[PDB]
Amino acid sequence: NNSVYTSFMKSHRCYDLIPTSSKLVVFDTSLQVKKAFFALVTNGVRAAPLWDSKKQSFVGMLTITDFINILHRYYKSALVQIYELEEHKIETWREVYLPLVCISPNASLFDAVSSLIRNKIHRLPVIDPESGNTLYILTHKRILKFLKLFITEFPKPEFMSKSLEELQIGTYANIAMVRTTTPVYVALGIFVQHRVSALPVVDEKGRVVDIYSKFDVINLAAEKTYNNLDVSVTKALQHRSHYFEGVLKCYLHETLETIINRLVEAEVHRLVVVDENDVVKGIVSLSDILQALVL
Amino acid sequence: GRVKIGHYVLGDTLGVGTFGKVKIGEHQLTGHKVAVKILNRQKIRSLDVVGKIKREIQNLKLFRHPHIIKLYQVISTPTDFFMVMEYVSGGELFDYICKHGRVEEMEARRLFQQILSAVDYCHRHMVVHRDLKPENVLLDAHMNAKIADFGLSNMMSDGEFLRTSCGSPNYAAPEVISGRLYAGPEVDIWSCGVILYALLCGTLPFDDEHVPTLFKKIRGGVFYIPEYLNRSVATLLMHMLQVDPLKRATIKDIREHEWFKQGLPSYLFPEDPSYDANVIDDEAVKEVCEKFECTESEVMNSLYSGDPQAYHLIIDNRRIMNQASEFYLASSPLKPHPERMPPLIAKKAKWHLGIRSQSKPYDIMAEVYRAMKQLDFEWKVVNAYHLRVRRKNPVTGNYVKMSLQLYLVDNRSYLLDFKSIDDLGSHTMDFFEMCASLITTLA
Amino acid sequence: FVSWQQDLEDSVKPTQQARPTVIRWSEGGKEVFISGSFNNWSTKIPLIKSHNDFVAILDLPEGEHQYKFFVDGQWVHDPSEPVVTSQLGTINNLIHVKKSDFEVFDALKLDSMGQEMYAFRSEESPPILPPHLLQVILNKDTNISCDPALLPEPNHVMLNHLYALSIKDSVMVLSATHRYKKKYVTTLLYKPI
Ligand SMILES: OC[C@H]1O[C@@H]2O[C@H]3[C@H](O)[C@@H](O)[C@@H](O[C@H]4[C@H](O)[C@@H](O)[C@@H](O[C@H]5[C@H](O)[C@@H](O)[C@@H](O[C@H]6[C@H](O)[C@@H](O)[C@@H](O[C@H]7[C@H](O)[C@@H](O)[C@@H](O[C@H]8[C@H](O)[C@@H](O)[C@@H](O[C@H]1[C@H](O)[C@H]2O)O[C@@H]8CO)O[C@@H]7CO)O[C@@H]6CO)O[C@@H]5CO)O[C@@H]4CO)O[C@@H]3CO
Ligand SMILES: Cc1ccc(Oc2nc3nc(-c4ccc(-c5ccccc5O)cc4)c(Cl)cc3[nH]2)cc1C(=O)O
Ligand SMILES: Nc1ncnc2c1ncn2[C@@H]1O[C@H](COP(=O)(O)O)[C@@H](O)[C@H]1O
Ligand SMILES: Nc1ncnc2c1ncn2[C@@H]1O[C@H](COP(=O)(O)O)[C@@H](O)[C@H]1O
Repeated sequence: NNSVYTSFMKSHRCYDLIPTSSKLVVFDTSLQVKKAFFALVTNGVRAAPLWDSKKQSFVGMLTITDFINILHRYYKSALVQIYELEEHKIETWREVYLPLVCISPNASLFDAVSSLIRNKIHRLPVIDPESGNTLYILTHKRILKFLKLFITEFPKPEFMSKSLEELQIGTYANIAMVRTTTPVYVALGIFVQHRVSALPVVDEKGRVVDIYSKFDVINLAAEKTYNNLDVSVTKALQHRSHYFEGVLKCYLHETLETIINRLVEAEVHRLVVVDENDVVKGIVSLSDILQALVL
Repeated sequence: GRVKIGHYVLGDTLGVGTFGKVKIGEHQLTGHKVAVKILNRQKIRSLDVVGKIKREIQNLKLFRHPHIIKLYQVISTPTDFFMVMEYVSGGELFDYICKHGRVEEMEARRLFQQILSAVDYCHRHMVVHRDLKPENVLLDAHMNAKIADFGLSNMMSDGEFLRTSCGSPNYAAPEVISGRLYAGPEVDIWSCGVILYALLCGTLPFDDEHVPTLFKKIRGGVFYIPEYLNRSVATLLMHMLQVDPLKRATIKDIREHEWFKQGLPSYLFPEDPSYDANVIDDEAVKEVCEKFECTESEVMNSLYSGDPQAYHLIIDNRRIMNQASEFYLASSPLKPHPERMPPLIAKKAKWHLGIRSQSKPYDIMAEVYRAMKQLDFEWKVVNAYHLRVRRKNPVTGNYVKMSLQLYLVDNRSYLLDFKSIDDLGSHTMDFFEMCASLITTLA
Repeated sequence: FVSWQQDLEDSVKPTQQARPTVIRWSEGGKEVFISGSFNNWSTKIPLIKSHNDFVAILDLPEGEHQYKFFVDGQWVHDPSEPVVTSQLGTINNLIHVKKSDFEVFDALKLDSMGQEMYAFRSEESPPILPPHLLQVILNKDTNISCDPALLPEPNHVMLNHLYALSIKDSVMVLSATHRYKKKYVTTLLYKPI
C-alpha cells in the first residue's frame, strides 16, 4: 500500500512498453565491424542486436560502447591508419572482447527493470518465446516515460516530493569529468575505466559548459573523423553548437517529482546537479532513479 | 394459419438478393416486424459459396453498429438456413432519390455521415462491403441509413490483395472495372463518393448506354460538377472520386474535411468506447493475460455476466495506452530529438520491393526453377506465377514457409515478390535467410 | 453506457430455440397436401401457397421420415429431392434430419464438395503490381521532434512483404514488417554475400 511505484510494475507486462510501429536493425556476425557502426548512423538507431548464422540464434548486442572500446585499444595516431577497425568482423572482435541477456514480452516490468540493474546495462532487447524474433530494445528513458503516463492518475507519496539533499539518490562522490582542452582519446579512456554513460565538460574554474555522452561518440563515425582523436572535446562537440538549447542542470533544493519531470521533457539519460553557482556536484542518472523505485 | 418460424409468421417478399430471398417477418403474439433471409442449403452447396456464407454469418454477429442491419438469430432447418435480422420500414435509398429528387445539402450530409460511419466500422473489423450502392443501403421511418447485403463482402488479410470483381459496373472503382489487384478500403471510399453524388445531384457522375464507353469515363475520372453545390463539398467529391488509389481520400481525410465536420454527431466516431464497440469478444489474447495471472481459462464466465469479478480493468488500461499517440506512434510531416543522428558524409539510400527483371516472364520462371532445384526446396505450384516454397532448417529442425509471386511494373518491366507465411530459431530471421539464399544464387 | 451494451450481448449463450423443417414443393396446382410417417399417414397437412412455391412448416423429430405430396387429387412425389422405396409399392421422398445448428451444419455442408510437399516444374499474362507496395515505410521521413526508432502505422497489406536495398558493397540489406500481438515490427537485416 505504501509503495505505489512498485505496484505500477509486476502487474504490467513488457508488451505495453513496445510501440505500435518500430524500427529494429539486426547485424550478422560475419560482416565488418567498421561497416556496422556506419550502418547505425544511416538508420539512426543507438543499438542493434547481433545474429549468428552458424548457431541460428542471437548471441550479442552491438552498442556505441563497442566503438569506444575499439578505439582505446587500437588507435595508434592520426598518421597511422587503424588497420584493426577495417579488417575486424563483428564475430572476430566479439571473441577478443570478454550468455545472451534478454527479456520476455509476457514477463513482468519488475523483472525487466531488475535485469537492467543486475546485469549493469542500458539497452536490453525483448524476444518473443513463441515467435523467436526480436521485438524492441528497452531503455531506461522508455521505462520512466511509460511510468510518467500511468503515475498521473495515482497520488504521489511523501518520498516522491522529497529534496535531493534529504534523499540518497545519485552518486555524490568520485565523479569522473573532462575539460575544454581534454582530447577525445583521454575522454574515451574514462568511458572504459569508470564505465559511465555521460562525461561533463567542465571549465578550469569549475563551471559546467558542455556534456560528452556515449551518443556524441557516433559523430566520429558520422563525419569519418575517428582517425584523429588527438583534438579537444570542444572540437568534437562543435557540430551541435548551432542547434543546442544549453546543458540540463538542476539544484539540490529541488523535489524528486520536479527532477523526474525534467528528465522526461528533456529526453536525456544523465542529469547534472549544481548548487548556488555552477559548480561540480554529483551527477544523477536514470539508473539511480529506477533502482530507488524498485527497493 | 400461415407459415411460422419461432413465433414469427412469414408474409410478403421484400426482395431477392444474390443468394436467397428476403421475406417479411411478422410476429403473431406482439406484432414485431423482422427481415427473414432464406438461404437454400442445396443452392449454397451447389456452388462454393458455403465458405462465403459462413464468414457472412460470423461477421454480421460480430458487428454492433446503429447504421448496419442487426442480425438477431440464425435459425437452421435441414432444408434451408433462415436469417432473422433488423427490419427497416423506410425502404431502399435508391427509391428515395427517384421519388424526392435530390436531397438538400444539409440533409444529404447527415445521411452521408451515417453511411460513412458504418463503412468506417466495417474497416476497423477488417471487413470490406464491396457492393456499396443506394439499392443495398436502406432507410427507416425516422430516416437513418442502414447497410445490408453482406453477400459480396470479403475479409482483409495481411499481405493479400483481392481481385474479385463486383457485378455492378457503376459504384465500382477504376481498379475494379479494369480487374486489377487492390486493397479493400479504397473501393469503399470510391463507392461512397458516387453515393455522395447520388443524393446531392440526383443522377450518377459516370453513366452511359453501352459498357465500353462507360469504362472509358470511369478510367478518365472526369465528372460534371453542378452550379448549385458549394466550393467546400465540390473539393470532397473530387478527392473521393480519384483514378489513382493512393491520391484518393481516406477515412481520416473525410473526417478532417470542413464540410463533413459540421452537423457531425458525437456518437458517430467514438475513441474511448471503441474497445467495447465490438460485440463478439474481449481480446482473445487479453483473456489469457487474466488467465495466466490468476485463474484458468473460461474462468468467471458466469462472473462476466455477474459483474462480481477484473478483465475490464485491463481493457480500460489499454485505452489509456492507445490514447497517447506520441509514445506508441511516430508522426510524418519542432525542436530536435536528442537521439537523432547527424547525416553520414560520403546521398540517402532508397529501399525497393524485392528484385526486378527486364527479360521475358517465361524466362524468369525457368530461372527461379533452376535456382530452387540447386538448394533443398519443396513447394506446391498454385498458379503459373504463384509458388509456395518450403525449406527445412538443418540447425533448428523446424519447417520455414514463404510465398513467391511475379508482377509487372511497365510494358518491358517485371517484378518478383517475396511474402512471409507465419507458422529455437527466429521466424522473421529464417524468412530472411531463405530469401538471401535465393537472391545470391539468382544472377 | 457502452459497457452495458457489450455486457448484454455477452450474457446471451448460443442456442437454438425451435427445430423446424421446411417441406416445400413448386407446382401450378391449386390444392396441395402432404402425408408422411410423423402423423402415421392418417391426416393430410395443407400446404400454404407462395405465389409460385408451396411450403408448410412442421416440427418433425430427428430421424428418417418418408413423405409424399398430393396435387389435384393425385399422389405424386418430388423428383428433385432424394426418395426411398416403401413396402406398399410407391417410392416416397425421404427427409432425414439429424443436426440443425448453423455452425456445425455448415461444416457438414462444408465437408461435402495442389499436392502436399511435392516440388515439380509446371508447363503452360502475369498480374499487374498494386501501387500500395511501391510506397515504403522505411523511405518515408518522420518528424525531427519524435524518436528515431519510432515509425508510423503501416498498411496491413504491406507487412510480410520483403523490401531490399541494392548492395553498394558485398553486404546485403533486406527488411520486412511483421505483426505480433497486434503490434507492428520492422526488422532490418545486414548480412554479407
Ligand atoms: O395408403 C397409404 C399409402 O399412401 C400413399 O400411397 C399411395 C401412392 O402414393 C399412390 O401412387 C397410389 O398407389 C397405388 C399403387 O401404384 C398401386 O400399386 C396400388 O398398390 C397395390 C399393389 O399394386 C398390390 O401389389 C398390393 O400391394 C400389396 C403391398 O405390396 C404389400 O406390402 C401389402 O400392403 C401392406 C404393406 O405390406 C404394409 O407394409 C403397409 O404398407 C403401408 C406403408 O408402409 C405406409 O407407408 C402407407 O403407404 C402410403 C404411401 O407411402 C403413400 O405414398 O400405407 C401402407 C398401407 O397401410 O400396409 C399395406 C396395406 O396394403 O399388401 C398389398 C396387397 O394387399 O395392393 C396395393 C393396393 O392395396 O395402390 C394404389 C392404387 O391406385 O395410392 C396409394 C394409396 O396408399
Ligand atoms: C432463389 C431461391 C432461394 C431460396 C429457395 O428456396 C426456398 N424458397 C422458399 N420459400 C419459402 C416461403 C414459404 C412461404 C411463403 C409464404 C407463402 C404465403 C404467404 C406468406 C409467405 O411468406 C414465402 C416463402 C420458405 Cl419458408 C423457404 C424457402 N426456401 C429457392 C430459390 C429459387 O427460386 O431457386
Ligand atoms: N559523469 C559521471 N561520473 C561518475 N559517475 C557517474 C557519472 N554519471 C553517472 N554516474 C553514476 O554511474 C552510475 C551509472 O551511470 P549511467 O551509465 O549514466 O547510467 C549511476 O549510479 C550514476 O550515479
Ligand atoms: N544533461 C544534459 N544536458 C544537455 N544535453 C544532454 C544531457 N544529457 C545528455 N545530453 C545529450 O542527449 C543525447 C543523448 O543522451 P544519452 O541518452 O545520455 O546518450 C546526447 O547527444 C547528449 O549530448
